Amino acid sequence: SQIPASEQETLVRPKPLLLKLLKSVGAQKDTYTMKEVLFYLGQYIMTKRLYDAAQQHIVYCSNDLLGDLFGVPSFSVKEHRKIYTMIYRNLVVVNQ
Amino acid sequence: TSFXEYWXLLP
Repeated sequence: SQIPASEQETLVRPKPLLLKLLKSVGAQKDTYTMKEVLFYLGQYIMTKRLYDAAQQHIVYCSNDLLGDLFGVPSFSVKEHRKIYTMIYRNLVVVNQ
Repeated sequence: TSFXEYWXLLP
């Protein structure tokens, strides 16, 4: 397996619940880069209006597909490493 | 700051 050119270019296969979330906002494929997963997660949060309207780094997701995948009722976008580890639990790394 | 600008700092 070749090392990805950057972390953003890591190729991944979302597990079934994350895949369901991605398809709900229009994703069509089974394999994605990490960058693509992050863009689709952002789009999910905006289209479902999950962010606090006044303090927009706070996301509320209790019992949403997203809260079920992350295991939390809310989180801060500023917690970069916590968000990455929550995402990583929901996918498998693949070749290329 | 917009949620879109906060999230853009992840990737």
